[PDB]
Amino acid sequence: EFLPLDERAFEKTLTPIIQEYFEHGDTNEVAEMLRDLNLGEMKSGVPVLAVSLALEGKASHREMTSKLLSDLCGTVMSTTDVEKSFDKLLKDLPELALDTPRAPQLVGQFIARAVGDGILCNTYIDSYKDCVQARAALDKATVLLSMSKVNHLVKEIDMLLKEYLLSGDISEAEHCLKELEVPHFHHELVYEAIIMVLESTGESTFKMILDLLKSLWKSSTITVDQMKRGYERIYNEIPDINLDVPHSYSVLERFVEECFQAGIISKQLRDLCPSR
Repeated sequence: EFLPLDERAFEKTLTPIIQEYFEHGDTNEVAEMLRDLNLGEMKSGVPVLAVSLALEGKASHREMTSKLLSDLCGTVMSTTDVEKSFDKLLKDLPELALDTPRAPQLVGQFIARAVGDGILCNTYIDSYKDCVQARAALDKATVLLSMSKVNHLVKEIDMLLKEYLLSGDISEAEHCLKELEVPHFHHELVYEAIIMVLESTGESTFKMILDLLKSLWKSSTITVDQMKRGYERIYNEIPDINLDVPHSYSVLERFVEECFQAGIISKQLRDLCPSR
């Protein structure tokens, strides 16, 4: 452990290096600067500082931090340093949550992405042993990783939806949805969401998808246009989907009717659904 004096000199020196990186994005520049600082056993403090700085910053700063961790590991910092970082990050989680209410989830994202970059191991989560917040972070990591087993936007929607089907958390799906900031492309969520409902087996996904759409409509998240666009896309492709996914029309017209009866689509949208 270190004295609060040396912890302050560390923060003071490193904050403008990290805060600047967020601005120039040059990972190599940071690498060189950290080399000249000749950090001893306080190397593991770099990912701790960078993550907590990122948490308090723009959404883009979190991705940038992940890249930084991946790049710095195996050059100026070992995997042991990185592991020690995430250990403390999970300990300081309740105090990080004070400044960033969603810290658990975002630390989950940091972990999963660290495992994906190979700077954390895939056995790190399972080998961790109080504190609900800490468990929240690990649970987010697991879900993100296991689900992870071009259309970048659709890929984000796919994962958003898959996560929602696993947890059933409307709020998490809605929040994470906005985070994407794509108001004129929510028709992509609707379309993709419906596809899952037709491809599903059992009345489980159907009911889930329906719930989500109802919630997202009432909270003014998915405007009429986006919502209408999504349905029109399905109605356009259903003669084809029918050919590959047995009884697609029957599922679709049950779904469209449920949505109309719940009052989330107009009579026009309902009526425009092909009967065949």
